[PDB]
Amino acid sequence: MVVKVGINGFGRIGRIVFRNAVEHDDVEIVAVNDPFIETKYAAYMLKYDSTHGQFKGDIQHSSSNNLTVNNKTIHFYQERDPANIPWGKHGVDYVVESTGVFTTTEKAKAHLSGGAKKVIISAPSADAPMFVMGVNEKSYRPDISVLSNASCTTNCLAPLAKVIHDNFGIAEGLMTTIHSYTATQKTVDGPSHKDWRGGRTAAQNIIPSSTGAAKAVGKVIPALNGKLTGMAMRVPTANVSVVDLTCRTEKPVTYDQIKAAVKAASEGELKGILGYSEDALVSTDLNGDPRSSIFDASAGIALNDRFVKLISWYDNEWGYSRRVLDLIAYIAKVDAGK
Amino acid sequence: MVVKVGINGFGRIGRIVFRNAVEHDDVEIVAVNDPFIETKYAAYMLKYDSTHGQFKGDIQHSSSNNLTVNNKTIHFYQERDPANIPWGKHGVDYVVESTGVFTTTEKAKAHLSGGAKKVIISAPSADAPMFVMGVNEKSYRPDISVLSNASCTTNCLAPLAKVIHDNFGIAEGLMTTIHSYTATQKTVDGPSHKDWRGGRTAAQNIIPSSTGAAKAVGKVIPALNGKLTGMAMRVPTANVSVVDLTCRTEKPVTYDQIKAAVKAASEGELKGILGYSEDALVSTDLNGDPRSSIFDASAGIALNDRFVKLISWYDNEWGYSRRVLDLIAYIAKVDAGK
Amino acid sequence: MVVKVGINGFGRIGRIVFRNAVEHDDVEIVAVNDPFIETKYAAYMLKYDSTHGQFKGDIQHSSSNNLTVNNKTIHFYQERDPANIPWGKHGVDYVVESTGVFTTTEKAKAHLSGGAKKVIISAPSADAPMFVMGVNEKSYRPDISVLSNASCTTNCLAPLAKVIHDNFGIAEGLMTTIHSYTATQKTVDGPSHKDWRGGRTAAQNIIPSSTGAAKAVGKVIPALNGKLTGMAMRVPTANVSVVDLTCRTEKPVTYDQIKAAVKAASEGELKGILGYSEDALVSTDLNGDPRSSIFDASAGIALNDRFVKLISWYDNEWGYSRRVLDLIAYIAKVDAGK
Amino acid sequence: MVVKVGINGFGRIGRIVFRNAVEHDDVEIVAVNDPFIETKYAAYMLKYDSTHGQFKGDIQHSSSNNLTVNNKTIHFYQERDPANIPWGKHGVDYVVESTGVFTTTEKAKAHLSGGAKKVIISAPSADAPMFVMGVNEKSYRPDISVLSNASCTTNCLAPLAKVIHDNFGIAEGLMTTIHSYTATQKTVDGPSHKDWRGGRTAAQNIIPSSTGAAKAVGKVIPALNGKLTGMAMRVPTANVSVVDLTCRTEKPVTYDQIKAAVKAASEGELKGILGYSEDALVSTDLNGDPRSSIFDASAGIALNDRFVKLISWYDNEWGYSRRVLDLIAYIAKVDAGK
Ligand SMILES: NC(=O)c1ccc[n+]([C@@H]2O[C@H](COP(=O)([O-])OP(=O)(O)OC[C@H]3O[C@@H](n4cnc5c(N)ncnc54)[C@H](O)[C@@H]3O)[C@@H](O)[C@H]2O)c1
Ligand SMILES: NC(=O)c1ccc[n+]([C@@H]2O[C@H](COP(=O)([O-])OP(=O)(O)OC[C@H]3O[C@@H](n4cnc5c(N)ncnc54)[C@H](O)[C@@H]3O)[C@@H](O)[C@H]2O)c1
Ligand SMILES: NC(=O)c1ccc[n+]([C@@H]2O[C@H](COP(=O)([O-])OP(=O)(O)OC[C@H]3O[C@@H](n4cnc5c(N)ncnc54)[C@H](O)[C@@H]3O)[C@@H](O)[C@H]2O)c1
Ligand SMILES: NC(=O)c1ccc[n+]([C@@H]2O[C@H](COP(=O)([O-])OP(=O)(O)OC[C@H]3O[C@@H](n4cnc5c(N)ncnc54)[C@H](O)[C@@H]3O)[C@@H](O)[C@H]2O)c1
Ligand SMILES: O=C(O)[C@H](O)[C@@H](O)[C@@H](O)[C@H](O)CO
Ligand SMILES: O=C(O)[C@H](O)[C@@H](O)[C@@H](O)[C@H](O)CO
Ligand SMILES: O=C(O)[C@H](O)[C@@H](O)[C@@H](O)[C@H](O)CO
Ligand SMILES: O=C(O)[C@H](O)[C@@H](O)[C@@H](O)[C@H](O)CO
Repeated sequence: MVVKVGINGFGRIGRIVFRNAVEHDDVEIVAVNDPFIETKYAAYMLKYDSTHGQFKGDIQHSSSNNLTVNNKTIHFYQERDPANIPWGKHGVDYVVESTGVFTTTEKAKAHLSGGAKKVIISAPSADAPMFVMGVNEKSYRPDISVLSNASCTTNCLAPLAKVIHDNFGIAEGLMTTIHSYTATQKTVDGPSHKDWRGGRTAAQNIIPSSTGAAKAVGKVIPALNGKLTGMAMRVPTANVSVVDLTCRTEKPVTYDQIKAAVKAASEGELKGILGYSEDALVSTDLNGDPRSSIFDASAGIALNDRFVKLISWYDNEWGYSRRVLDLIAYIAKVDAGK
Repeated sequence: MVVKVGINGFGRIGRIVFRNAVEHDDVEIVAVNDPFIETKYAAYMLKYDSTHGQFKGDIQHSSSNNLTVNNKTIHFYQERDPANIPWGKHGVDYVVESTGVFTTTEKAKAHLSGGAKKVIISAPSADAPMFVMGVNEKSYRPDISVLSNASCTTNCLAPLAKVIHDNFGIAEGLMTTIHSYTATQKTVDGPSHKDWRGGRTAAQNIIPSSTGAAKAVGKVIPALNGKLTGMAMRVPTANVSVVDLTCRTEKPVTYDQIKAAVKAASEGELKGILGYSEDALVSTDLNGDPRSSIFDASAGIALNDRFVKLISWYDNEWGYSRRVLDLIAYIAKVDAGK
Repeated sequence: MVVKVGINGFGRIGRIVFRNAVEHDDVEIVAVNDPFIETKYAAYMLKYDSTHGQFKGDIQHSSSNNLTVNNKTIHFYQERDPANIPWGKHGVDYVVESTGVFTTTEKAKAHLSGGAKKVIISAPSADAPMFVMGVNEKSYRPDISVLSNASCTTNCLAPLAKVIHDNFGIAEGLMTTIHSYTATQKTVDGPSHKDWRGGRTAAQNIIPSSTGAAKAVGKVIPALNGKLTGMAMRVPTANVSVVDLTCRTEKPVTYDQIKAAVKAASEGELKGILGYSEDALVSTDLNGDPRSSIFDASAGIALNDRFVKLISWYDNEWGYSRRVLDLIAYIAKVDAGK
Repeated sequence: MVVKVGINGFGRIGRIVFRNAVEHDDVEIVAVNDPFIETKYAAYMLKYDSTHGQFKGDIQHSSSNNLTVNNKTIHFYQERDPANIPWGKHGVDYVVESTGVFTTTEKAKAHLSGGAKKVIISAPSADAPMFVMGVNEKSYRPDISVLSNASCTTNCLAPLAKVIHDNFGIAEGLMTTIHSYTATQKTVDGPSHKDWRGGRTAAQNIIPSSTGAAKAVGKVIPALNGKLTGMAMRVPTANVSVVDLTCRTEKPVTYDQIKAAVKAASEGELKGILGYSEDALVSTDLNGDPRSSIFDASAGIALNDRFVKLISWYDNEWGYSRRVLDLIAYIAKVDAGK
């Protein structure tokens, strides 16, 4: 029950994974690596958060490169190469790979040479198996050393798509995610040679963007392979995003049957993963929501019994970070006594 | 060729209609009414615009309630009741009804008692006939005294829907407009009892909202009646919006055939109404664009030869205001020698 | 110890006063009046807040115009005229006047005819006596029926000015408040004939504005009468503001002596009113801060031992609302057994 | 009269210098270097600007690394080391150093080894002489090879300070610049270990920041050495900033005398550098303004005849870029026949 975890990349996801982990007893963070964030600086970035407010616990700078958070010691490193991080020195079993620059199996596996046993990439991967809690975590096997928790958008769309497909079938679906800007964007028009639109002033523009999240649902849900795709629109909010899923079902279904199916799943097998609301929600109301997907019943609309537009919110930082921790706890039980 | 026009409601639409009218010779603005905007105040609101920059022409405060703009005199009024506006005193033939509070035929017809001959409501109407330039203006008849130019969103969606339906048929379509906030929204959480979400902080929220624009296309294009609906997402930008149209076609069509059809229309019968671009556009690039609908070829995506997502921009202020003036000029020729 | 309070104007201040009152046992809210907010709508505006997050307690719609919040019944009214509010029917002793349209003694006194005993205007007043907790509340006398809690800015500047003047003397001071936009501003360029700049797009502009807050300090601190003035700059944030006080002292003083004096007061007589920080704060870090004034030691700067620039934050909604409740509790003890 | 100019760093300043240079005949841009911006990408970043709108001229991609802008060929390079840029190959005499990473004389002088004769650093320098057009350009001597155009803020404050000091004397002054965010800031809370506050979410925060601009005025105006300092507040606007100068004069002066002195200079020796307005301006009204400093007469305020707060706007991108070109043209005439 003592799951020792390390974090590589103390950014938005790394710090919010950290914040949720230290406020609970299911997982212990023992080590953090980030070459661009010194230990005293890390304490400040943890204490003060523009999006999620001040850290509630207690923080102390104990030694040169240690922090004491809630009477627990955490060692910090500044290694640019993951192979140089001594995870095994402190008994790190599971590493959260949240840098954004080690998303392939060949790069992420460098944590294993440092003593780590499992690596969980906090992003989609070109070749590592992807998992979405509540959709396909039971397909995990203990022989898998490098895994992916997919993207925030996939974690929003896949639980919803599972409910719709299981109950009424998805013949075809097209998705738009209206998505808050992120750390990859620019404050003013700047270089983004791999994504020209993505370099434009983040808080002044609606910015079309590509995403693999809808195609990735066809990997976590194989029966939907080739039946979903979509795109993204980056808009001037700093956090919280929303999925807009236009799909044609296989069976006739009313919008009230869709609502009831989602509400049923939200209270049953997908409790804590898929939420259901009928309130007049706006994006700030979902800031800090721990679910992966919050279905907005009153925002969607149906054209007919076969063609519907479904709206589901997600805090792209908070919900996804909790899934990382949920995934770590799940595979920790499988690797031991399941 | 001397079309004398009056404007009721010197707001976003009223001032941008005014700005585009006085910078051309097709239409003469002679009178303006707004009880909440005095004449000296009107000069300042015309000169300085947070969205479209400074007025390029010359402005003078000639008398108590007159302005001289580009050597032309414009009289201003402060009447809360449209029937008390003496349009006929200065020969006003066509009135732009841009207050937002006289959108019914029974209310808008009050301008006729003041000497006006035709009223053009700058919004959808519950009962006045709606027109979209490039789609159904030829259905106008000179016996129509009160008419509507529909909404900005309908003026974006209808020209695009006409091209798609004429070439490949629209079996069904679902639309989302990612829309800049407007004057009906609130700076901070405030009362909006007719639209609870619409009262929430405008520049901090993604705000789902209802819209009749997609159903209204079925009125301007009768063959599409009942085949389109949708919703809106208000986001923290001050101007420029974008339509996201997910539709199933009647005939197999590739995305390249869709691009070519739109580009063809943009250079032919819909020139100046429907635009076509392949550039890496973001919303600020369309600020000041005179078209009603700018198709973004590289932002859309197709799932298959029958299911596509189409993206089209519109400056919800500038393009719509030019259509009002285009509509006035068109019906002025019909009412005289067509 | 049972202070029965009513609220007129269920807006930003009215709802945040309400939220802080019901979460404590010093004051009981029993009645609320707002003609533009129905009872079921009031529950939604209380539950969801774009700035301060979701309401933590429990909310129920008990009858036609009653809410049950934390097992306490609150009656709601929709009266445009304060004299028509039956405060005395439910034993309302103190009324929070937070509409913004009854700031004079002659208008605010209308609550007295409805059964209320004291009225506290949540804004500056042209003639009602103004009070700032920690500065001059001891000058209150039980014969005063209509009083003002001044403005948020005055509540930030006055406690700081008191410390500086008491320790080193203020010979002269000039203040700028960089202030979040508020409900009086517009989402896009709109009519504001009493303040032309104030009508311009709120979240796209730095907007100079007038303020009486610095002169008002000379009323709450009479020795500073005529020695302070200033102005405001409205900027695109939805909450939290900061005072920038440039002053010449009467005695030579180093910046470290200023820091120590403020820190001393923050731990002594001004505890809970004036805060002190040396951290690298930005505006969101002060969201929800209960103090009236949080001195930012590392942000200020001194030119010499007589000329200094002092920086102090304030949550213009949260801190001010707590002062209203603090003021009610103080005068309730004076009106009874002091 | 043929001044051949090169640009190092095709960013905000580099592109806006370029845009203003190619639209005039005083200066010819012949070469550009930026390793992170390819030639085809450079054309797109030039054509579309989120802040200053679309480029008005004509752009063509002529060869592999050439652009044709207004029938003029411009060669582009991708060299990380300035010494590897072959400026002399195309006759580049003057180089605009606008990368932000070569601000010292020892680093900026690397352009000289590539064939360049003069280097103009588009920022303050630790050791290169700084110049402000209209204040001290006549102190330039032809033996100076590496020079600085100071910062945008210094270019706003120095012309104003010169007028005040020349007419009434500045005994002491404290400055705050309310400044738009820039490319050095972050879209969301990110690493900024040299400036902790500067890493926080740019468009959601008021962010205190240090600046040397006020002390730098004491270098361009030696008589003011040690009499001015100040700080900055970064706020959520993408462009346009404003200086707030609180100063004590040496002689009694009314605010009307200050207005008249500034207006006089704006029409005389500082024409085109210092502007004067009495209109109800907000920040967007100054977007694209070519002046270095636009005095806002109605926004400032005086406490007494010796203590005043002065407000002056500046487009931190557009005005500063024009000064770079003005400085190049000035020293080009001095280096030849003055
Ligand atoms: N932000 C979101 O909403 C979100 C949601 C889901 C997944 N993700 C994914 O999580 C990853 C991180 O995203 P983010 O928003 O937290 O980014 P971020 O930029 O906020 O954080 C990345 C962190 O990595 C650190 N880092 C950089 N190079 C490093 C190295 N060589 N070794 C160690 N640390 C290094 C940086 O200093 C920074 O602290 C990306 O793959 C992203 O796509 C992001
Ligand atoms: N803003 C857009 O993007 C947009 C686009 C298309 C259509 N429209 C429609 O145009 C109308 C106006 O929209 P807007 O954004 O310009 O609104 P706005 O609030 O900016 O302007 C409305 C104007 O009407 C004036 N007014 C109010 N009552 C009046 C009265 N009794 N008599 C005369 N004038 C009066 C107001 O003072 C204000 O100047 C609405 O119907 C709106 O839906 C708006
Ligand atoms: N917002 C701030 O930061 C702040 C800080 C300190 C003081 N204040 C002062 O508090 C007052 C309210 O400010 P706010 O920001 O809460 O405004 P707001 O517009 O958010 O709220 C005002 C409320 O008054 C209600 N109201 C209007 N007319 C009414 C009437 N006749 N009877 C009853 N209720 C009525 C409105 O429906 C609304 O709910 C103003 O005087 C303001 O200057 C505001
Ligand atoms: N932005 C303003 O308002 C402003 C005003 C006045 C002065 N300045 C100064 O101008 C400089 C640039 O500021 P900016 O806002 O344009 O920054 P920016 O980040 O927008 O542009 C900097 C450019 O430099 C390029 N670059 C980086 N390394 C390079 C290298 N080794 N060789 C060549 N090019 C390289 C980058 O790719 C980028 O295009 C800074 O010194 C800044 O302080 C900025
Ligand atoms: O799946 C992915 O790649 C991401 O989650 C993606 O959907 C978002 O980060 C963004 O909106 C795409 O630009
Ligand atoms: O057609 C309409 O009603 C409007 O144009 C509408 O689409 C927009 O104004 C908004 O996005 C809907 O809330
Ligand atoms: O004292 C006052 O009048 C206000 O508090 C005032 O300072 C602010 O509301 C605003 O910044 C001024 O426009
Ligand atoms: O002079 C300087 O250093 C800069 O111009 C400076 O004033 C601004 O860039 C910013 O507001 C300071 O953080």
